[PDB]
Order: sequence, then structure tokens, then C-alpha cells
Amino acid sequence: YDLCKTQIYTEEGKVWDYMACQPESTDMTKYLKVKLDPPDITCGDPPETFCAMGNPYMCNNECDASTPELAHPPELMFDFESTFWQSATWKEYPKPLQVNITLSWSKTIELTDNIVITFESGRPDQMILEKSLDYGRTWQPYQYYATDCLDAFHMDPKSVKDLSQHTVLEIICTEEYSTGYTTNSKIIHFEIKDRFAFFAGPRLRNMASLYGQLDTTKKLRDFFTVTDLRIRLLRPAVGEIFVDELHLARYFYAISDIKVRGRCKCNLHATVCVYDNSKLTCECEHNTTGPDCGKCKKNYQGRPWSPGSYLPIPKGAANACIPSIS
Amino acid sequence: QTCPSVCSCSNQFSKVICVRKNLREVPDGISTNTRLLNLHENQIQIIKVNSFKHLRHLEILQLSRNHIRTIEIGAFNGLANLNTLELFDNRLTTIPNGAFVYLSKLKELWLRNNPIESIPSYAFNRIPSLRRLDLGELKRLSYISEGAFEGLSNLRYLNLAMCNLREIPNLTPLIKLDELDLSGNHLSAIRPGSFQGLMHLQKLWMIQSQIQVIERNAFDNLQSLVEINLAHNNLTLLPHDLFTPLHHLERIHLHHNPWNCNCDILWLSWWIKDMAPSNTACCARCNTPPNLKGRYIGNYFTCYAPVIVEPPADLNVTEGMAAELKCRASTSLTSVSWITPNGTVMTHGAYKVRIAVLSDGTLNFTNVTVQDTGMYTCMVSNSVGNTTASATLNVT
Ligand SMILES: [Ca+2]
Repeated sequence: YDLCKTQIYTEEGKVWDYMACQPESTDMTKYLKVKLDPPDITCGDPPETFCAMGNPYMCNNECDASTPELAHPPELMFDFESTFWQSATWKEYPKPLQVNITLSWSKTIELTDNIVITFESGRPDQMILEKSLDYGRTWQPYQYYATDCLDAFHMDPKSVKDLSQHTVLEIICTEEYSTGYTTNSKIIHFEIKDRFAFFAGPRLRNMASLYGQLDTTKKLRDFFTVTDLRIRLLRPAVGEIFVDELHLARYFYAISDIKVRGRCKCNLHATVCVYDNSKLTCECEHNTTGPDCGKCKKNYQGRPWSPGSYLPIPKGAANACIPSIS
Repeated sequence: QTCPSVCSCSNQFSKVICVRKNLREVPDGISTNTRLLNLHENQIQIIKVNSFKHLRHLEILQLSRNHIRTIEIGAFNGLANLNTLELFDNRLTTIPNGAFVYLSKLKELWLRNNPIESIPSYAFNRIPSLRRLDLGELKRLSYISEGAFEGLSNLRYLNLAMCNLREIPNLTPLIKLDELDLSGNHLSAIRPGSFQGLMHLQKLWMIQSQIQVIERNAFDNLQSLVEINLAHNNLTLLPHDLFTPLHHLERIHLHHNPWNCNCDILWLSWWIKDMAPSNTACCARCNTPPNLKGRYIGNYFTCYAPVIVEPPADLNVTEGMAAELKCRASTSLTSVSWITPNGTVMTHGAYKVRIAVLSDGTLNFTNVTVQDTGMYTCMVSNSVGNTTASATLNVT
């Protein structure tokens, strides 16, 4: 799905054969714009002392914004990998330490791989992964993460493994990333490859089953499409319900790296995507126009607008804009 | 006064930061005035003899997240004021015996996430001043000695988390021990013989230790215990009045366990209701039966009083011979306690000296005496009610 137009030789003349387009899936974190509320959450002014996950008595390491070796800015969450961002310990008790990490794009992006949020110190006991398709106007929840789902969000604890091919669009609350005494103790996952596995398979070789369903169902196609992302932190890693008061330095948020991989929505009309004037935009082909190739270019309004389909494999149907009738 | 070009020093030279910088050898040029030396995230492998000789005021030494595989004998020589020694996330295959020798101020020592194979006899004996010790995340651990914690009579905190141990090691020389962490291990079942000698212990952590059953009178030796964490385990039921000898106990964590809610879990339900205040430590929920699954703990359903299988029969016996007062219960869950005509109450948990009570509930006598004659009453207790059985003993 790399080529747009190819030199074709027909019985009557020689024109171009139009086929389905798709850009290369790359590390998207290079194109986002991070937003934090409260903006004063990043520790440094004044310098604070923190405690690592290992021991509660392990309080020697400190955070200071003035010194680059001790500074932890939000830029480190998208740094090539370990460097990590840190938030100020909740000194204001019992005020809930709520942090919102808005990952803005200002462009429609279809996800291809799992959203991996690798933490540095503890996994939050209350967390919501949110999405937006209307450029940050409204917010739709992707998945909820908590220690006790029935108490924290009033939902029954489920898992992606427990879901089915008919219940792919279902929003679930998982307890898989609650405990900190197993392997992957600092990793929070949003299973996208496992959600594709219901159609494609465990090996992900039969892509034809996945491609076919994406062309027919609009809701399934919209589920993986995002314009914005949000990490809604509610309660930090405390472990036990009874939280310490004398030592508030033990509790805070720390993220090592965020893995957001995907493709920009071209509606199967473009392969080239230019990051012009701090914004990623599609280099429209098949006589299309707009930011996501959602509109027909004027003078090419013969047949109504329709996005390209993957079927048949490999040369998919382009559904190009034909010239207007005189 | 001296400052290395690689390291970022502070004014008056007390804190020497060497974090993020790549170093293969120990940096030379550290001032005597230094109280804190941070060498986190480095590539250092060998700690040479007299590397911290001139540093007499240094209290905290951070050698964490490095490639340290071997530590020499005279490596920690010259450090008189050293209190905290960070050695977590390294390449240490064995604990260096010649390293931790002459340290009088050392109170804290972290050694987690290291490929330590074996802990030998008389380890940490040369440093008895140690109050906190962390030997966590030892994935490559295969041997633990009997006298491994010998000499540590002043130690209060110990972390043996994620060491994948099946049985509790010899923690007897740790008299002053208050906090113990045995979370994330492969502990099969808690037996009464375990945890003995830990009279001063207050906090116990058994989070996700793969525990399936807790036997009767298991936590009886931990008298001064205040908090127990048994979260993320495969526990279905607990023995009746287990936390009864534990007078100083106040907080119990029992969440994320497949609890089989019935008549036998009523004593634990009332513990959360009255003994626990407005703030409850755990948010435990049922797994079986499916009609009660996911509901919070805390007598609507039908329950019955304890039933005695065989009542204690009146018997005529002479002095010298062995005497027995048979009293068996319908279920193994019920706690049996005998009441002597003297006034004293005898339980199963107590030491088997002359007069004893076994698992079945039978009162066994080794030698019959004159003072033993009178009226014996057996009280079988259950989470719902209590039932008594009278018996008369004849001594000739
Ligand atoms: Ca990073």
C-alpha cells in the first residue's frame, strides 16, 4: 500500500492505475504537544525529596529544576530509549493528587500498536486513559485502570483476554496493572494488537479478515482513530488503602516513557505526510483535498466522496475523485 | 576544595552528584568535606581498595544502578561516619565478606535487584550497628544459611521480598525486629512452627506470596503484632478466632483473595464491623458462591451452633496410668478450649506440658495426680455460637 499511481499500458491509450494508499507507521510521540494541569505539578521550584518503590525508608534522592542532572521535565517521557518525568509529592493532604497529561495532535491519527505507558515509581491505584476525535472538545474513555474497580469506578473487573470479536468496542476496567509484586511492575498497557487479534488472529498473518471488517464497519474504524489522548491520574501508588500522613514524600507520579505508535488518517488516499508549521498534514492524492482527504477537490465532483478500501489484497480499491459532468 | 570535571558539585562541597554521567572507574578528586556521594546510573564494575579512604565525614554513599560485579576487601575503609550504603540494581553474584567489616555508623544497607546466588553463614555479623536491611528481588537466589542473619541483634527492618523462597528462614537472631517483608514469594502454607522468636514484630507483609491455607495457631507466636498484609493470595477460609491471641492487632489486609463466604466467615465479618473503625484496611470481596460474588464483607442466611461428635465420658482411673477425655467436633474449623475445676482455661495453642489439648480436642494426661480430681467442662466455639459438655474425673 506504498504506491499511489503507476504507469499502466491499456489497449486504448496509456494512463495511470490508481490504488489504495497508506503511510508508514512510525513513532508518533515525535509529533505530539504535551499539556499538563495543574502546570505547577512538575517538581523543582522549590526542590523536593522523594522515595523510591524499593523501600519506604529509601529517602535520599532529590528533584531540582535548576540543575539539569536532577531536573525531570515532561520532555523526558518522549525521549529516545532511563530518563523520566516526575510530579511533586502530595504535600496538600487530603486533597486528591489529580494530574491530566493531555497529548494533543491537532490531526486525526489511526493507532497501529499498543499504547504503552512505562512508569518509574509505582503504578496508579486510580487511572483513566481517555481519547478525543473532535480535537479536544469532548472526551471519550478508552480504558479504566484501578486497584478495586467496584469501589473506584463502580464497574466489574474485566480484561482484554475476556473480551470477544463482537465486543471489541467495549470499554473495560482492569486490575492487571494494580499490584507491584510481579514482572512488568511499572508498565501500563492498552491492548490494541490484542483487539486486532480477534479478527487478524494470534499470529496476525490473516490481515484480510481485519481489513474486510474495517471497510464495512465505521464505528470499529473510528475506535482506533484519535486527535487527542489523556492520562487521567486520580490516586498515586499507595498499595494499602490506609495511607501514611507523616511521610507524604513516598507518594507521587513518575513516567519513564510513553509509546504511541500509529498512522495518520488519509482515508486511504495518501502515503506522504508533511509536518508543516508544527502540524502534521496529508499530501493529498486521488484528486482529494482537506486535512484527512475527506473532501473532493472542486472540478472533480462526478461521483460522491468515498474512502479507499484495502480489498482486494494487495492492489486495493482507490475510489478516486472523477471529473465533474458538463 | 577539589572537584572532578565529570561530576556536578555543590558550594562548600557536601553533596557530590555524579548521576547520568558514564564512568568505568571510581572518580578521583572527591573532597574530604563531602557528606553525600551519588553515583547512580553508571558503568562502574570494580570498587578498588581504599577508594573512599580520605572520606571520613561521608554519611550517604549511592552506588545504585551500576555494573558492580566485585567489591574488594579495603574498598569501604576510611568511612567512619557512613550510615546509608545504596547497592541496589547491580551485577553482584555473592555478598562480599571482606567489604562490610569496620563500619560503626552503618544503619541502612540496600542490596535489591542483584544476581546474588547464596547468603553464607555469619553474613553481616561484622556490622551489628545495622538497623535496616533490604535483600529484595534476588531472582538468582538458590541458598540461604542457618546463621545468615547472625549478629544483627539491633536490626528492626528486613526485606526478603521477591526472593522466591518456599519456607521462612532462620530469623531468630533478629530480636529487635519490628517490620518484616516476605511479599512476592512462593510460600505454600503458613504453619504454626514458623515465625517463632519474633516476639517484638509489629508489621508483617505477605503480599502475593502464593499462600493457599493458614493453619490453626500460625500467628500465635507474634504477640506484639499490629498489622498483617495477606493481599493477592489464594486463601478461601481462615481458622475460627485466629487473631484472638493477637491483642495488639488493629489492621488486617485480606483483599484480592478468593473468599468462600458462608457460616465460617462470620467472625471475620464482625471483626470488620466492630473491631475495625470507620477506616477499614481492606476491601475484601467474595468469589464463591456466584450469587454473593463481588459483595463487601458485612448474618441473614441460615447458620447453626457447633455440634460435638463424642462427649467426654466419666471414667474411674488410678494414679500413674495415662488418662484421656475424648471430645471431637463436627468440623475442623471450631476452636476447642477446656475448663479445669481449678478455674484455668486450656487451649490447643499452649505448650504440651503434662496436661495438653490436641487437634481432635481430646484432653491427654501423661501422669494422673491427687489435685487433678474434680469436674471438667469442654467448650467448643464457632463463629455463630458456643456449646458446653460436662464430665466427672475419678482419681484413685
Ligand atoms: Ca525517557
